[PDB]
Amino acid sequence: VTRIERIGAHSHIRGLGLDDALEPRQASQGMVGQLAARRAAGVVLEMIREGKIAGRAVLIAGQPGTGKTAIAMGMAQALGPDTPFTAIAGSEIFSLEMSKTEALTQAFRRSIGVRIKEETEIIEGEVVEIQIDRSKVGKLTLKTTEMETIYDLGTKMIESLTKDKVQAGDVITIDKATGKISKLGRSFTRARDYDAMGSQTKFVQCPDGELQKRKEVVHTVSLHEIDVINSRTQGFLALFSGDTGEIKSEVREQINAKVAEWREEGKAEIIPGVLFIDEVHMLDIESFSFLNRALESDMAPVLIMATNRGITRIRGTSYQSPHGIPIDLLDRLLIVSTTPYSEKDTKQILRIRCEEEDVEMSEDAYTVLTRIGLETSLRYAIQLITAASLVCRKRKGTEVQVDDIKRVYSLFLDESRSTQYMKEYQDAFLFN
Amino acid sequence: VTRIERIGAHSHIRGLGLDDALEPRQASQGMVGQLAARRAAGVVLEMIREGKIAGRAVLIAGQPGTGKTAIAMGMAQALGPDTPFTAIAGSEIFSLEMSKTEALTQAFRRSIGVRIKEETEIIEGEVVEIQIDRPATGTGSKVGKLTLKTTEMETIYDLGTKMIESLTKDKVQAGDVITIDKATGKISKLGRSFTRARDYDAMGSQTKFVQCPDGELQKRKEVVHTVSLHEIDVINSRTQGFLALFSGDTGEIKSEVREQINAKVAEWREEGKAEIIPGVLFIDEVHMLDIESFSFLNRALESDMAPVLIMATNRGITRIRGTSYQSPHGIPIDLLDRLLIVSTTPYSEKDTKQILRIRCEEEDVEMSEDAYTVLTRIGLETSLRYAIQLITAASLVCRKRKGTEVQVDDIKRVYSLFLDESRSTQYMKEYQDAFLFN
Amino acid sequence: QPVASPIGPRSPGPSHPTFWTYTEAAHRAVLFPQQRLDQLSEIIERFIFVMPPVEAPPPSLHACHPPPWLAPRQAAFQEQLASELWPRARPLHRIV
Amino acid sequence: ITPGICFSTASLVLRATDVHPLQRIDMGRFDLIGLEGRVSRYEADTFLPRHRLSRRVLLEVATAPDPPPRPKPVKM
Amino acid sequence: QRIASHSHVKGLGLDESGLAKQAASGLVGQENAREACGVIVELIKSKKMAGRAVLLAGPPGTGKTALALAIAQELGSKVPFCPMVGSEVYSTEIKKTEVLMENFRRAIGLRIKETKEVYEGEVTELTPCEISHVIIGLKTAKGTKQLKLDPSIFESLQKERVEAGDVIYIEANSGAVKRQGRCDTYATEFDLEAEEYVPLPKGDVHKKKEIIQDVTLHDLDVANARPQGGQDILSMMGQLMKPKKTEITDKLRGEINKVVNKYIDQGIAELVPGVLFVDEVHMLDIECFTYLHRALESSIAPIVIFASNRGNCVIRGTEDITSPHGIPLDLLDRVMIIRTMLYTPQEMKQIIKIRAQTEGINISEEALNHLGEIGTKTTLRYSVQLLTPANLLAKINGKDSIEKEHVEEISELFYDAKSSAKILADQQDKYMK
Amino acid sequence: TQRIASHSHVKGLGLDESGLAKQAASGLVGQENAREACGVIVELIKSKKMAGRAVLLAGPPGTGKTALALAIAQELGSKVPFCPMVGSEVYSTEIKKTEVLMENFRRAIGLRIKETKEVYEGEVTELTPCETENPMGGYGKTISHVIIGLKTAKGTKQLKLDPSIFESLQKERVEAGDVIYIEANSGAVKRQGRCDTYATEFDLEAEEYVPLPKGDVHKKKEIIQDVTLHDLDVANARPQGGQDILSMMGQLMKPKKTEITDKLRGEINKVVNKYIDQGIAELVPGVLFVDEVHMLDIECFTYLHRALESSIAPIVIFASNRGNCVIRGTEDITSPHGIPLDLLDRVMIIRTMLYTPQEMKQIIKIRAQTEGINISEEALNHLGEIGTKTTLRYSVQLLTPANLLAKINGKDSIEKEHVEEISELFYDAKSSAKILADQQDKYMK
Ligand SMILES: Nc1ncnc2c1ncn2[C@@H]1O[C@H](COP(=O)(O)OP(=O)(O)O)[C@@H](O)[C@H]1O
Ligand SMILES: Nc1ncnc2c1ncn2[C@@H]1O[C@H](COP(=O)(O)OP(=O)(O)O)[C@@H](O)[C@H]1O
Ligand SMILES: Nc1ncnc2c1ncn2[C@@H]1O[C@H](COP(=O)(O)OP(=O)(O)O)[C@@H](O)[C@H]1O
Ligand SMILES: Nc1ncnc2c1ncn2[C@@H]1O[C@H](COP(=O)(O)OP(=O)(O)O)[C@@H](O)[C@H]1O
Ligand SMILES: [Mg+2]
Ligand SMILES: [Mg+2]
Repeated sequence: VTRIERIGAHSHIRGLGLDDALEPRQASQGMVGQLAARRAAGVVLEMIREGKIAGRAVLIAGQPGTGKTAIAMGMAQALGPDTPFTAIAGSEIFSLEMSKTEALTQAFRRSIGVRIKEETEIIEGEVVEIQIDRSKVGKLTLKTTEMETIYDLGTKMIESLTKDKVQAGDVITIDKATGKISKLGRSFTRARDYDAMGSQTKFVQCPDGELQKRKEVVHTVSLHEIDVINSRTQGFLALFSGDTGEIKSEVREQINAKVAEWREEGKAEIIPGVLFIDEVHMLDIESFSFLNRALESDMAPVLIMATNRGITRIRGTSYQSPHGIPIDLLDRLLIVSTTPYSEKDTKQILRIRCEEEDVEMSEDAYTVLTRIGLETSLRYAIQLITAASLVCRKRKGTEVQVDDIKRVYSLFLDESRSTQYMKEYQDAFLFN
Repeated sequence: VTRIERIGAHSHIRGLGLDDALEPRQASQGMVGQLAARRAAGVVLEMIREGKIAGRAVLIAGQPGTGKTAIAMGMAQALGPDTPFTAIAGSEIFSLEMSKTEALTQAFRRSIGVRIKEETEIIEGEVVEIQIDRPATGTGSKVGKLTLKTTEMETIYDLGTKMIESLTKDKVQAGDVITIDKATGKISKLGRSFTRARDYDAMGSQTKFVQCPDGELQKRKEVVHTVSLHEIDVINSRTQGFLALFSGDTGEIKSEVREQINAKVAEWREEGKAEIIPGVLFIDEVHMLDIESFSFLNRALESDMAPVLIMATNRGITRIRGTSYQSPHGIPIDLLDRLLIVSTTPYSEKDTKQILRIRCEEEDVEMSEDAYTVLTRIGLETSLRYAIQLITAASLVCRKRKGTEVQVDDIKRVYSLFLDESRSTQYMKEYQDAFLFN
Repeated sequence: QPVASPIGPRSPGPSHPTFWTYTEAAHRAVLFPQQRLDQLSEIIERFIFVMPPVEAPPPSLHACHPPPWLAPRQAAFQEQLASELWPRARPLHRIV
Repeated sequence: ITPGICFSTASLVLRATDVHPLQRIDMGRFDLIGLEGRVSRYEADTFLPRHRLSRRVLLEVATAPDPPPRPKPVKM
Repeated sequence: QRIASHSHVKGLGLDESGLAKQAASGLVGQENAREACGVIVELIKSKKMAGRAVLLAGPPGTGKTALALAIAQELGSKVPFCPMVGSEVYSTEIKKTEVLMENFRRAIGLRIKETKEVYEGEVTELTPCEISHVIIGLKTAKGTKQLKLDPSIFESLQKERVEAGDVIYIEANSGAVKRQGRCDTYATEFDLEAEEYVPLPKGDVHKKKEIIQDVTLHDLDVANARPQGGQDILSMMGQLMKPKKTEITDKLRGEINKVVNKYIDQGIAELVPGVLFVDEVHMLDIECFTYLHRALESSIAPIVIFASNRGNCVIRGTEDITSPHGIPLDLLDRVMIIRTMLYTPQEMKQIIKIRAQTEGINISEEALNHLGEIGTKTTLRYSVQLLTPANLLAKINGKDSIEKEHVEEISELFYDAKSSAKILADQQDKYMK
Repeated sequence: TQRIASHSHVKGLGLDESGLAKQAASGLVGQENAREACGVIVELIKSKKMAGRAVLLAGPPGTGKTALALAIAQELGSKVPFCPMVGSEVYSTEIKKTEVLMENFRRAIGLRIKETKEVYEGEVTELTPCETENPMGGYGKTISHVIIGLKTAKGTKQLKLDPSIFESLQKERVEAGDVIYIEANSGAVKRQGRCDTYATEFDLEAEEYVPLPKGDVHKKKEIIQDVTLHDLDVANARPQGGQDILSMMGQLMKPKKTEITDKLRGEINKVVNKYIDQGIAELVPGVLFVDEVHMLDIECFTYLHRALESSIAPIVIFASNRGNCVIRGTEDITSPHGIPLDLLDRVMIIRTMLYTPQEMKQIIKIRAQTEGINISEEALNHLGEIGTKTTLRYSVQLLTPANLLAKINGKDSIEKEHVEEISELFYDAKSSAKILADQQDKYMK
């Protein structure tokens, strides 16, 4: 069937294709070439996995189409889902709700995972009888498939039971430490054959075993989530809406201290992760200035960045800098350069894309498509793969031939041909 | 112990230092030199104290470090806490919560104080015996009796239910010196004339006692309530306005509210209920205002509720913010016509030395005559503020070497350790490529 | 609930470390809105006078045959909100 | 004091957003934010996977006769 | 009373034929401008035309704002006069066009007859009647009456802590319950009760009073856009959660127009079209001017007076479009331009003398001539502002009148704009920027 | 704390007792003059008698400006407030820039409050009124004390209290066997539950049963609480804990920074002065560090003049690596550090110089020691040569990749080959710029 995840621009990438020595294979896990860049990415990935050093910045630089985002996706795939990997674009920090520095702080704190581990004693059973005398004192009877006992209730327990409208046949759990009651469901009897059911009622089997049980919950949350939870009374709602605003720095410091306390007590573990900012040249000079000192914290993840700009203008200034990034930030980061692909690498990438899309192409078609990709661009050839597959299927064919590739080359234009055709009719277009 | 207020830039300025004829002394109340500017400031201060002419504007213009802010602080210290003095910077009117005109209106209205004077009957005495009888169960009428004492009186009062409740809430006991306002029934405890019984436990360490009040029990005292026009505007804008007095968050106050308040305050002034205490608004670095703000200032000074406006700027012929127009002081010529300008001349050598001496006296720093000469030379060569900073720098260097008097060697040491703008710029030119953007 | 404040949370007793962390002096330097109202009672009585020139009830939506559930639902919502919030608005009585 | 504004509109306008239940799907199957503060990780992860009802158990309980009356407590 | 910059302006100083007297009502010159302003005043008093715009044009110090305030003084306090500065449209809450529209409606006033129903008396019985109504008994010096009131009034009475024996005031129109005090007859029962006593009302329990209310269209718009008359929980919620101004729709203004027309037809309302005054019109931008086109073309709009001292200046909001007064030529076609002229030295001396009399200052003839000469150079504004400092100097020296020496001393102490410009030019390297 | 950041090796300024700077101490190498000046500034901060004094750290990038500021913070200690801040942070979507600057100023001024909390703990064993043999008024019974017996783990004491506590005892529903605590400073009784010794395994109450208190019945301790003026300002501007409709609105509405008024700040100053005079509190003026001050605009710089001239302001440390740059918010106005000359007249400038190769080698060795990395002498010399070209930050950033590469190769130390391979894998700014210039056509923009 068709799931929500479909064939994208990087669906063929499963990893960085390295061995135990971080030496890149020529074609492994969906990556071709870029040997030096892939080895550097693997070294950075080992640095991420160790987690000892905080606030390390790497910039993946190269010409368009040279595999920078491909390498970032390979790093993300090779890194486990346990370790956070926040991938944002440079434009996403320009928010109408929070400042650029606040957006970058939230992105930084989203890249650090906190795995919690809480062990709690609970009472779990089916309610048999609730008797309350008059509401000062009462008794509650709970049962399992192997047990049954009666409990003496106080004022607050009676109030909590009456507030939740707990009655016979309800399967509930009670926390011993706090006394909070949550209703799991109700038992099914012959008399509960309802014709209409409420939106929250559900029938469950009576629990087995012992009435007293231990509940162990292990979950991974980020620092930003803990910040949002403690920002306001119902701050967990902002984790859905996103209406977080600018969280106070004092709250963040309190949470850092509390998280350190949890880490000392054994109730939490820190998993520093990666923040990938793609197309960083969209960041303004203020954002770069904030990044300069944000990386210097002890709770800063690894910042992987990617730009394809030459010596260009920094946004918000009139200055020219080698990547659009001020030279002060560039001294804080290691640069991984991606080289242009050769004919063999282009053909291998086309083969991987065809295998990913389940398209059969002849060798002459592969040669023609590689020539087109070298002449125009690799992404144009990748798109022509699917275009030619569709055209071949239209004529009831099974393998894409050179005629299909030529047909889709004539139907769909790259940038160069379109620009030439526009220059032919320049006066027709608007605002030249 | 150090209070929240410490030695600042203008901590030595206690006033303008003028005589009865508004003639500036050479060195008095911290001010040194600036004779013409201090005399002009004194005339403006007399105009403020008279409080008869609304919307007068004065511009203090001069080179950096010539004492514009010193003169403003001297005026503020000579005015006293009775007259409002709102000092703001030009940058503060640019706010995301309100318009620039609204911020200027609030600043203007923070500089005018409304005072209400009324006489109330007040009972002040030492509690001898208090008895309160209440029903054991159910709603009932509490009955009580209170005895109050002074040095010359003692009266037993029959208490009502609400006074009983007030005394119960305040937990008034025997020996407590309490104040009772007959109208509102408010009770304020101001001390204990003697200790509580020793046999009781969990009572804490007993504090010092308060002497019993003398004179008659029920006196007549004058109560003075003073608020500014801005406070009235804020508390009248909305129900939650009183919290906006502390949180800001006033938004933009409706013009209807301000017109109603102006009318009511005028009515009170005619009816003798309240007196208006006009003050001063001091906008430091007024050149940060844009053309729209200056245009608002032009007409906001034409109201009878406007205070005296004092501006300071060190700009020459400069572009007006928000425009491409060059104007004197960065201020439009239409506003410059509505104001008198007070120029501050640079300081001489002896004035610089006297300023350094006053600063050393304020900082409790002892310095030698040779050190004073060297520091005055450095201040003339570099700037007055640099020498002022070197004062305490050399004090710390001298204290480090277990000394008592700041010598020339300490001044040279701090001159080497800390650089001025000129030497820093020279060293930056020497390494111009190492610095990032030029 | 009071995260990063001079006011400490409601410690159960001296057995909790939070009992011996916060001071009453810090507590007395923070004023609740009720304390602010008690502090400005004389100011509220003497300086709160501005009345709107006009006063109107909110606009009402009328249809000949409305959905018979909209009005009772709005009435119940208003009743519950009033029963929960009107006692909390009593301190603001003099201002209104 | 002024009377309020009486804004009159067509009665059909107030039913514009209304959709009959037989014409709309249940959106509670995608309700994630409604579970917060009401549903726990225990219920979702540990309890329900073990104690979900089956059709066989439901049919057995429905077809079986009523359970015998609960015995009265005895001080023993 | 404090003396402001225009405190001497009491009128236009026109005769019965409309001609301008030389010196009258605190005005010395601008005879042509004063006659034009008199014609504008008659136009405003006619209450026939809508959206007629006038531009006062001239150099600074030529009394444009003085002429606007003189028009206000001629009209009277009954006719609305809304003074706004062009810089005030740049609000952070509502759009500039909304600010302009609101200021337009503020200029139109409405005198409406209203009847107030009052229940005033000492409470003798407060019996709830199960939502619980209240049955209340009120007594005055003339009689006693029992009333049945809504549960909201009972809640208000509870909030006021009204109990048997308290003197209360109830307004039936607004449902506003005020507890005034415990009756004076009970002031002898205790010695310290913490109560404020009030005498028994000497009229009837139920009174009806007819009063005249002065309101504007903007007030009605605000009352119907941010309602607070229901006294329900929703009104409090809306006030607390939404305290900012909103962009009132044209639909609400049409409804308010219908209501006011109905009131006028019923004979209980009178319309006063009024005046809007924009002082620094050049501070408006091209969007404001374009909106003002349509706003002035409206048949509801008031008479708007504009002022400007700009020459051929770039219109705000445009890149480099330059127009004669900072006002685009399209709006200048819709205005009547009143031109103000520079003052002769004789007129300057007359204005200085008037200002001296207004400020309660005695000035000698020699001092007056010297100050007029000072005003010939520099400006008239600068010369007028030296009166109070010179008076203070004379008072310090024991003189009850200003002599020439005091004026010279003050002019030596205080510089003008031209002198300060000269100082800045001579020392450009020492001042910042 | 366990993770190693960029300034993890800075433990203070390596200053002798006479103020002279040692060549290498406390993690700092070189910068002797700047370190001595920073020591003088530390003495200024500790003297606590100066307000609004500003210091500008000026020098090329990577010269220890932030390291020097953090060394100052280390010298002061955790008692002294230290509020770091970058210039970009003043641009907020909620409050104006001047408000952000003022809030950071108030964050730098700290207050230390010392109080004694005296309490009486115990399980109520006895609750006996002390009647009087002569009843006042003739009828009924009059009581002069209420004896409360409090039992703890290691003692039992009886307290003869005021009769008025009878109402508090009934309101709290205190009975025998309940654990309560009474505060001396207030005279109030609080029932912290019932003793756990009377609870059976069949009970279901959660917060009702509490353990019998350990220690003595009478517990008194000195509570030291550290607060800042900004804490009091924020707690008073948006108060939390009320039961009125305004507090409920505050809880409901999204929190938002507001422009705190001078009235509230003046009230806070008065309260702080009252506490200081009473002896409850001691003022702790700290430091506000504003890194990248050049990112402030002309409005912020102008406001800083009034901010620094105040008598309540802290000691502000600035830092800027810019040359003759254009001030932000102005059109073509150039100043020596990106800072207008008016603000430069109010600051003391500390100059940081470039590092010699020997100092760079020392810093690299220190960073390698901090990161737990063993580096050979030849590898260290090669990395120092790499640091002579490129920059110092580039060399110190090659240590962990080279260590990882050595560990993969199976070696416990970094050799020269590892550093060479890492240098081949990763490019510095200058090499990347050379590549970009050589291929400017193939890159974008
Ligand atoms: N080394 C590679 N191996 C496999 N696919 C690649 C490689 N490099 C690029 N691609 C593919 O080519 C396309 C463009 O590469 P991408 O990394 O997105 O360009 P850029 O580096 O400019 O972001 C993507 O579909 C990507 O999957
Ligand atoms: N005449 C003076 N008397 C006393 N102190 C002065 C005088 N002039 C300047 N100072 C002091 O020297 C410093 C610089 O003066 P200041 O008024 O700040 O200059 P500006 O005109 O730039 O405001 C301040 O600390 C100020 O108190
Ligand atoms: N004809 C006049 N007679 C008397 N006083 C005048 C006259 N014209 C102007 N003034 C006064 O001189 C000052 C400047 O006039 P103003 O109306 O402010 O000029 P502008 O046209 O710049 O607004 C004001 O105090 C005003 O009252
Ligand atoms: N003299 C020094 N001693 C020890 N470490 C230093 C020294 N100078 C710089 N560093 C370190 O080198 C790195 C460069 O940062 P830094 O010098 O603070 O840059 P900047 O001065 O531009 O803020 C930091 O890790 C810093 O701790
Ligand atoms: Mg990409
Ligand atoms: Mg100054």
